[PDB]
Amino acid sequence: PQITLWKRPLVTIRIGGQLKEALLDTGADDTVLEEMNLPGKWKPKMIGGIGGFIKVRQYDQIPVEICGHKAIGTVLVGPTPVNIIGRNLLTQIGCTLNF
Amino acid sequence: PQITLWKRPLVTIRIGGQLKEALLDTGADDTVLEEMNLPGKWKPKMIGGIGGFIKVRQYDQIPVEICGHKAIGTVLVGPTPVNIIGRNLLTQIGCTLNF
Ligand SMILES: CC(C)(C)OC(=O)N[C@@H](Cc1ccccc1)[C@@H](O)C[N@@+](C)(Cc1ccccc1)NC(=O)c1ccccc1
Repeated sequence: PQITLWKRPLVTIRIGGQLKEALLDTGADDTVLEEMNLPGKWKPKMIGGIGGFIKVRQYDQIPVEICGHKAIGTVLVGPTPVNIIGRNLLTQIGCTLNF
Repeated sequence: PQITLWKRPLVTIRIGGQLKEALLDTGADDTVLEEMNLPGKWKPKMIGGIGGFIKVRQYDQIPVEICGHKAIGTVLVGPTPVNIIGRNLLTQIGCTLNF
């Protein structure tokens, strides 16, 4: 992976057998994804972003594929503009910032 | 830099004669700074994201120094809890995502 920023950093992910588009977003601590149905038990959570508070469903230990790299972790699902991959998963697959 | 993501990617920036800390953010299109007074003319704007929309003022042709590097361009000022360096400035300093 070398990704330059004249365009948004948008990738494909695979989750639950599904194919979605997501954004690699170094200023997000966490990963937040649009409304979907995922297996298992979930915890409610409120998260604050710059324009206010949103409400979320926490799922733990979920397998995702990002660009051919496999990861296992927490995913929050809720009312976000785009799909967001945050630092929790970016670190799993080996991502860094460079200059 | 090489910059890893175990924590938040905070750098030092200088604007005016001011010393600030700010986030390197590949998820941001634009550069969003905290409340300050700047030389020049500006226009208002509505920008949105997690939680909703804020109101902002657009300045053009601002010089900023970020980690030792010169950039020049557009900053948006308004009530953010955090200073974010977006892709408009990030490209000027040679910044890349790797993988
Ligand atoms: C999702 C969460 C809460 C984990 O992180 C963010 O929302 N991160 C912000 C930056 C930030 C950092 C620390 C505390 C609070 C906020 C951004 O990385 C999110 N981002 C880029 C999302 C986005 C992406 C594409 C288009 C729209 C929104 N920016 C914003 O949500 C945002 C909102 C209002 C104004 C400026 C930026």
